[PDB]
Amino acid sequence: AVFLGFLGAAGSTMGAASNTLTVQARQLLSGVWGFKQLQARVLAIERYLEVQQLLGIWGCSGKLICCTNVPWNSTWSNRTQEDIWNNMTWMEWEREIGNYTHTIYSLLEESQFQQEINEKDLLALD
Amino acid sequence: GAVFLGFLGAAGSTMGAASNTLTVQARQLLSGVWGFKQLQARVLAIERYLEVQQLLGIWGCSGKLICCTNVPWNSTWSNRTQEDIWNNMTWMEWEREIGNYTHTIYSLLEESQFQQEINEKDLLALD
Amino acid sequence: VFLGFLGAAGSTMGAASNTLTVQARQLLSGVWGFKQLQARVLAIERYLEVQQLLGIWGCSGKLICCTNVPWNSTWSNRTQEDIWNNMTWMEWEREIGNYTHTIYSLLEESQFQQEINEKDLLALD
Amino acid sequence: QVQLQESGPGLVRPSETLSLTCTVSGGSISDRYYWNWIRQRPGKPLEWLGNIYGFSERTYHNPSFKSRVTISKDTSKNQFFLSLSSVTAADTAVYYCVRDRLLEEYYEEDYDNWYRVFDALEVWGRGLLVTVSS
Amino acid sequence: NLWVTVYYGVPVWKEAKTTLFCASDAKAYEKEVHNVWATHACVPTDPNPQEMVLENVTENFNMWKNDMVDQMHEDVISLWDQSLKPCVKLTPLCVTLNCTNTTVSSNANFEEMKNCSFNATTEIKDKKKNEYALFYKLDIVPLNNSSGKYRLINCNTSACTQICPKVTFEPIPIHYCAPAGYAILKCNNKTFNGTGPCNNVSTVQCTHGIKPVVSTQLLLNGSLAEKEIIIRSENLTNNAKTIIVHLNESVGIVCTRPSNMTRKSIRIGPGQTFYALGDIIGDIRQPHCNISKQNWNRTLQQVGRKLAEHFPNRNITFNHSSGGDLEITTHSFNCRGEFFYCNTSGLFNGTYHPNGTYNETAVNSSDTITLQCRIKQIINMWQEVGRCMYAPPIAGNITCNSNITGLLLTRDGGINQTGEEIFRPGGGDMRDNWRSELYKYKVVEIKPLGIAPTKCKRRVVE
Amino acid sequence: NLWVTVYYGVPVWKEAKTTLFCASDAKAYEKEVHNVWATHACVPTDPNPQEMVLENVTENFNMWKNDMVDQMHEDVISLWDQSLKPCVKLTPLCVTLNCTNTTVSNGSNANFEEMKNCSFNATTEIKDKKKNEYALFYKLDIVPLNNSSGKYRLINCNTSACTQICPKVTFEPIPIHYCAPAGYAILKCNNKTFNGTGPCNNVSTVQCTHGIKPVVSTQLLLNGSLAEKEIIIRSENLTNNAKTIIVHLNESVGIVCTRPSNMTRKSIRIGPGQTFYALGDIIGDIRQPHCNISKQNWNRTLQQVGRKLAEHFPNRNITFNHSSGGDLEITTHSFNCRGEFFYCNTSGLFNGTYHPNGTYNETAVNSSDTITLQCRIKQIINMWQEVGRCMYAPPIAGNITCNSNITGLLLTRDGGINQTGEEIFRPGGGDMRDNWRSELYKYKVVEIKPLGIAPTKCKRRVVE
Amino acid sequence: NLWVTVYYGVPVWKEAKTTLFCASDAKAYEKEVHNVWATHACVPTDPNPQEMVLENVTENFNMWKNDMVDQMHEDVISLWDQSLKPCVKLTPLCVTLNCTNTTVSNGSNANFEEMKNCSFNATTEIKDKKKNEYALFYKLDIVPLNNSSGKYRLINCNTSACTQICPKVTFEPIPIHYCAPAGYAILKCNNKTFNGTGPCNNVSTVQCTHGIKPVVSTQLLLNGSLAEKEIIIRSENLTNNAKTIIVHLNESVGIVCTRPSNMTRKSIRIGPGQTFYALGDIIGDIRQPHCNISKQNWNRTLQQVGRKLAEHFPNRNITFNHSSGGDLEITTHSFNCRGEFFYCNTSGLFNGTYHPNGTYNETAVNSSDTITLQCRIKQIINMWQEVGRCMYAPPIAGNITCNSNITGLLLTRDGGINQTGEEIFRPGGGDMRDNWRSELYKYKVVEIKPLGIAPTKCKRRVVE
Amino acid sequence: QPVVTQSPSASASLGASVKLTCTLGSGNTNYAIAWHQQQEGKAPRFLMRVESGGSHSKGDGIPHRFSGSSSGAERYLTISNLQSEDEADYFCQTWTTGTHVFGVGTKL
Ligand SMILES: *[C@@H]1O[C@H](CO)[C@@H](O)[C@H](O)[C@H]1NC(C)=O
Ligand SMILES: *[C@@H]1O[C@H](CO)[C@@H](O)[C@H](O)[C@H]1NC(C)=O
Repeated sequence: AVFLGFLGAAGSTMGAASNTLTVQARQLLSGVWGFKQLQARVLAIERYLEVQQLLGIWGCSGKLICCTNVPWNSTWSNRTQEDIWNNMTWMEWEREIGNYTHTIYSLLEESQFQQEINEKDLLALD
Repeated sequence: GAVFLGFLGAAGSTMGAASNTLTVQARQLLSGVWGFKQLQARVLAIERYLEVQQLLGIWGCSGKLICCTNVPWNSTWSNRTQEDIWNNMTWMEWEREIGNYTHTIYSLLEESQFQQEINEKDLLALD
Repeated sequence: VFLGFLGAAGSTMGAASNTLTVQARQLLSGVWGFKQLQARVLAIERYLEVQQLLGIWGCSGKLICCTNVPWNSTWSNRTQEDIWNNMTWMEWEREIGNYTHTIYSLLEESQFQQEINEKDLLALD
Repeated sequence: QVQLQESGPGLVRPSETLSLTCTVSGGSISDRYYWNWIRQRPGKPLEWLGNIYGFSERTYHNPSFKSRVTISKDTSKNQFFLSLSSVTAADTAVYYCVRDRLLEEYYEEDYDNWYRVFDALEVWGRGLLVTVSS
Repeated sequence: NLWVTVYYGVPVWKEAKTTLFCASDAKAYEKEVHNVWATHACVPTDPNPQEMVLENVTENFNMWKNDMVDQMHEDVISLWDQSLKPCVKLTPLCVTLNCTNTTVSSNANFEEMKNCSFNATTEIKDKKKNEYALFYKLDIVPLNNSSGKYRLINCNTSACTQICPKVTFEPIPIHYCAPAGYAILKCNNKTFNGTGPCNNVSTVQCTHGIKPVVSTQLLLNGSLAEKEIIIRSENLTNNAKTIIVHLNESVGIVCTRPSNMTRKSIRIGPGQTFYALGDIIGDIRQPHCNISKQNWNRTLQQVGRKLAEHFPNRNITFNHSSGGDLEITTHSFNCRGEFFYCNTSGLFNGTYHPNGTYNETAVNSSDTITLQCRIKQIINMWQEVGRCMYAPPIAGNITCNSNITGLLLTRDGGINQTGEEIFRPGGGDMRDNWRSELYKYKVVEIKPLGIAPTKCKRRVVE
Repeated sequence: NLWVTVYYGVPVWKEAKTTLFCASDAKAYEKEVHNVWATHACVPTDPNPQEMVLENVTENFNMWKNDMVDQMHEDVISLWDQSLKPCVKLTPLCVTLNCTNTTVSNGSNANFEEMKNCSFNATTEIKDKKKNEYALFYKLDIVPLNNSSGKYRLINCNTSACTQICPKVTFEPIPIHYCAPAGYAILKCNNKTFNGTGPCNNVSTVQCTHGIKPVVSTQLLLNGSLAEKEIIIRSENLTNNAKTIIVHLNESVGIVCTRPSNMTRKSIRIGPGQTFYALGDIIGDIRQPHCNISKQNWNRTLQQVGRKLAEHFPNRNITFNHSSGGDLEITTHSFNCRGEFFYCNTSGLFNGTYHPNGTYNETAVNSSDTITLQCRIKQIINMWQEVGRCMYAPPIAGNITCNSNITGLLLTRDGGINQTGEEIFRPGGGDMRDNWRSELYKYKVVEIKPLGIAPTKCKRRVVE
Repeated sequence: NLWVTVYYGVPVWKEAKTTLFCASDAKAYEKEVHNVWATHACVPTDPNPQEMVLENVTENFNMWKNDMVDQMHEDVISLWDQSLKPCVKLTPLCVTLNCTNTTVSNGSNANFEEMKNCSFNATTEIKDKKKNEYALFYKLDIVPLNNSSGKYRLINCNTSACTQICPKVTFEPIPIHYCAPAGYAILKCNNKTFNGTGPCNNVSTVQCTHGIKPVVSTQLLLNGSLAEKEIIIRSENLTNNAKTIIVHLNESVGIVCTRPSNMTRKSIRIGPGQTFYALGDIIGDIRQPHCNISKQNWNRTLQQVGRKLAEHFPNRNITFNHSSGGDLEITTHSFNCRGEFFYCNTSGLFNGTYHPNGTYNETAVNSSDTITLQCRIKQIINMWQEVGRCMYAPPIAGNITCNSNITGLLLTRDGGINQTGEEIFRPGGGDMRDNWRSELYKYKVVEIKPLGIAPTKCKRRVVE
Repeated sequence: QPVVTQSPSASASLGASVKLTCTLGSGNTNYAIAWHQQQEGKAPRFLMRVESGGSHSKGDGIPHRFSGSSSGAERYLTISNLQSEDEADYFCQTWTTGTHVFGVGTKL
């Protein structure tokens, strides 16, 4: 499309939201009032770089959808894929697994760092 | 070839010759009363580098300086042959002629790129 | 992974090779308002200056990446065994500080050379 | 320069009071600020009796003595007087009328009410032989 | 055998607080720094702003704890001080005044302005020259008991500066907009009060044009409701909190100050000057306000209808303010740079009975409520005596036309009283003037990171 | 079959306007906040800056609509206002002055009527006490209050309250660099015969500008840059007589002078914590401040500029006439000299006429002859051509001598419609940006666009 | 055959300087702008900060050339100037004062000559009218008012415009943490016997500093951080007499004292819209301030300090003496208590000598004895030893009291060249920055360079 | 009212130089003085004015042989080249703002 619809399809299910990832990242990053305007610009830079830093360390530097080697844990949820992508939206899913986000974020760093070290050994055999 | 030239070097050179000196410009990017102006100037250089890098990020050319795409060129944008493009004009004339159609072209690279990844995950979901 | 910022600084050369992710996490983390504003913008400049160098070298997200330039024996006469298990990162950057500019420039030329010939290879079909 | 000439009843046979006069030659009394009066009796040191101002009419009579001295301003014809009431036989003295020096320092009691600091006695001139006897 | 994947750019948000920058159309490139609101620095938004109505989503709202209302208040104090710093201070003006009976070239209504003569400083410091100026009765106190001299009211609390004539504080609409990575949510239910769930939430880049208007009892030239009269309150049972009433039908107000008074330039020192009232050409006529009887009766009729459900089987009566200080007792507004403090006694002069007939054919048409009031040109604003302002006069008569938007009501609620419920007006806080405008907005932060289990696995090279 | 490719770091630029920061040289790190221009915060540029000489490229320059000089103005008003906030104000000086003739000791009766001895009421440190004090004031700074009165008052009292230049700071024209931020470049032209508008065949890119010194003047440019090839006449519209004409000279004309009086600085206290410095007395005789211009060096410059004006105005008689008159600010050559503001009538400079045909050998004019210029001192200065804020100049406490060079002239034309034949050019400081537009005429800030797209035969590789 | 590889996130650092930001716990969300140090804007650090010990690392430290201390000193100038601008000034107060002996009611004839009952003319709420008033001022704040005077005036009338401290805001020493942005690290030494210069064998990194409180003092450092192992002597050059010596004790000595009197807080109005506060009256008996220090506590402390200097000064006799004298600002121990500025004559503290051989056991000294230190109150203060500052401390109703430790001493040495044998140590506040030097002696700011290069046996793969 | 004391008489030889003094005594000694001369009858004369720092203020017809100095609470007056007509009574007085106290003087 031609994007420009911010936070579109928020009420749609997660499966139907797989094609609705373009319109979010495009909008980001793009005297009493001057000081507040200057504070507005630097805040957006910090918000954009914080997300970008997490993408880089996870290996998903430019990939919108990327797969990882860590496995999901049944303690977090038991819901089947049919009831995940066709029954409930993105807003509720983040709320449900909100406590475990800190533990999950740590697991991403360890596995990706493991992919660098063993690949170096493989590339050192010739 | 001629990589150790100055900033904006070979600006008046041909299109093909300028392709070999694309590194000199990239290095120079991101290089009281005066304090506020310097702070504004220091801030202003940040999104200027960030706005351009956002476009390369969504096109898949996050780190590649020279990269191909899958969108097809349209003859209505430019008809002249490749021999006369790379060896008879500078970068000044090329952007000016297609300056009308810049906004249209920016749209197609997005649609192709998001198409290139949703079909990729289906390939990776077969095993 | 339980180690932290600047950990194993006094350790050996290769011991810190497996302790690189912890530092990168720490990066990018009214009289006081102006100084805090100046503090934040300076931290952004420090992070982007590093990220620009890794971007042009082709190691956009790689933590350890091999290159194609050859190491010069004039820069260092010590062997790999006497380098990787005898000293720390303090003294290493101290001794090669004279040749940092040359290595940065040579690596820039080689990376650009790696792309121009690659494009011609893709034009054969 | 200025000149001071004094005239009046120097010889007073009936002792009831005393009135004196000092004509001023040159600078007008109204201008040039302060003017003074000085007594001098034959045998005891000279004393100061009172003060008169030129512009604002602020009379600084001698605080040691009570209301026994009066000064006229007489700015119309360049003149100033002296009158002392109930003269005593011990008040036989020679009088000197004085003009003061110009040290322009003005203090302030109330809003738009200024006065100059006192100054050293400058000019002085002649005298009158007075013998108050009865 | 599910694995972990990361989706970037997901439509999930979390509430947060952040700063906002102004925005307004560059209608007037001229008038250098003339606008007090400083719309020159405000970026134009869009000739056609992008809108996206969201479906299948419900989000809670609470305007009472909204950070935007506080942030808007945090600005207007700073804009006023910025525009008043390069202006002359009226410290030397606080001298002895000699006022008397006003001479005109109506013997009970002309005692509002006094002809005063005060000592003034000419172009040189030492010399002083007699000058005369006209001051209202409200701005002078009689210094000492049984005296013929007066003094300004603000010479014993703080130094007073004046609003420079070069700047005009007319309410130009402005837009408050959030930075990138942040969005605001707009509700669309026409019967939605301050707190509750919204079933038609829509996102917007930033809010519509908002006119900063200072008022105490009546809201002017504001937005209009769609469906019906909406009454919003944090706690209905609590009588100590104010009640805001929004009107979907506007009633015309015409307030004028008929007099042609010369604007005299007066000097009070080297480079120090202000402007005062010169003289009166004609008859002394007090200012008045025009309110239609039928329009106001119809407005007061329907507001008691909806107020009956929040207080069932209770009689509803309208009464005037309690009294006290003039700042909150009367209805204060602005008209071409002139401040008005107007007694609203003729408006709140009724009682609503739920049972009866109230057809409009019985009320005679073309009837006007006249609101007798006066001009106060020295104003303490924000209900704290820390700052002072001096409004210069405008030559000739002035008039203003506006349409009333909302009502600011307070409930007494007698503990021993049953049946009749007494409602009185009150400007308990000035933030309520903007809470009625930002009742359909909320600042929220965007989190574009999302994870979910799936069957895909990252390929590894061998 | 052609496909689109994306190129990064391409040399493509687009015109844009931006802000610039200061830059200077580490000449001296001493002194305490003495510099008004505040070069302490100005970052040093480079001991040997990087310049690249571009070629194959032609760029259009239009400096008459340039944001460089307009932004450079916005700094000067900010620097001057910033350095005068912690300074005393001359409000108590608005008092009655008992002025008369000056007195000279034993040791000219038509030359001493310039400075008037004046006495006034002066409040001391305790406020509520006044003592008489005296100072020497210039004729131009006093208005005689009332008709047929011997009492004067300050001219600037009734206009606006205005402050004093603090002696702790100095405002000598140190050269300063304004340097573009990252991603923005400044284009420098190199054609010697390039006037205000036109294409440039030797456009060269630089990181940022060279040394530009802020000098304030109205009629003659002082200590400026010199041209390379010849004299260039520049105007926005030569046919329009209301627009000033800037002339750049490649030959430097040296002007050297001084004010010949040794005057002691006297400190006078006017209130609690407020003190100002005024003229104390005069030692020796009273002599008017004069300035020298060499005769041989002057018309040799004026004949060359006379010839160049003949090309733009063919077969017209060229003459130079003195200023029309009016206010003192623009009628006289106003400049600065160790903090003292001078005002010299240039009636002895623009007097002659130019004939295209004839002889103009130098040996006809005798050497070692200098033109004297009468200069008057005024320490109550209002500038920016508006009645705003003062800049009170303190005494020098000695005898200042300053040596300068004339760089260019700011000429205006009468443009008589009915008049035919002779062309009259008169100097005029209509606007003061032209004092600085002669230094930024070859400069233009541009924005870099590092994105480029073009079709090619290469194709993206898609996994299967 | 070896190739160059790139490592990211390497632990290597390089010394540099940078700007920091404040940080403190949000203990009190109330008290709007009541804190001068502006702790509200400071971000809370951490309930449990990250302190981590590095191993096998040696780093040199030198706080005599540290930018950490210099930034702190520049801040305190800005923090004070920010909170004093929205306050009334004492310019209208500078009028003639009629001061007379203080009258005491029925209920010491050589000790009451400290306060004077001064009367003056003050402007009421209307400028034209004036009404007499009375106030109490200390003898140190008045001068004989030059010639022809039987009356007094304020001390700083003829120096600068003198301001007042607002009573709505308080400047108690709330500890603050100075913290570095991302990519900047602060190192912390941990050797217990580390003097001013030398490598540290127990360097440990930290996010930023611990609680540091700004305390203004001249001779004795109050309520500071105690040493760990023993008393350490810090000096840039021991042999140089002109440089101060900082003594850091590991044991604290309790100093407590009061200003025993009830002062009525009288509100007086000067000018339109300005009110300042002064001492109202006396209720009871006038008694001078006095500060007590335990005999055994102070005598024991000086013995270890004397013998610690014995190693640095072998074969020399060490004695302690009072201040040289002169100006009251540095010859006395000036400290803070509730907002009233004190000036304690420290002469009986340095009332002894130390010998290398002898007996100094605690049983000889009689306990429960103390040294009384005479002090004088000065409510008009010029700070930072510059001619343009005032901080008028308003009186506080009722008597005040304080409780603080003794942590550091500032010592100076005579060092007579001809003098041999005995040497004399005297207290003196040579530099104001020395007070913060005792809390920033183990801290250093450093950059992080996450780029590292080294040869390796791996080669970058090229696709074919 | 500052009170000044002085020696009742002074002894000196003819043709020498006299050193006349008068002592100042008060709570505040900062008040300045001004010397005078009293001849036999007719009218006494005003000579010069003293201030802090030895500010000589010889007004009317005073030669340069009448120098003076101050030393604490007592001020020194130096007279050179004495003549037969130089013998008279010299008075030192204070000003304040009223109550001119004058001086006892010394007769030679
Ligand atoms: C008020 O007076 C002004 C000034 O003379 C005049 O122009 C104007 O017409 C008058 N207004 C009326 C209503 O007469
Ligand atoms: C001028 O005045 C100064 C200052 O008093 C003095 O030193 C100097 O000798 C005088 N004469 C000359 C010729 O400079």
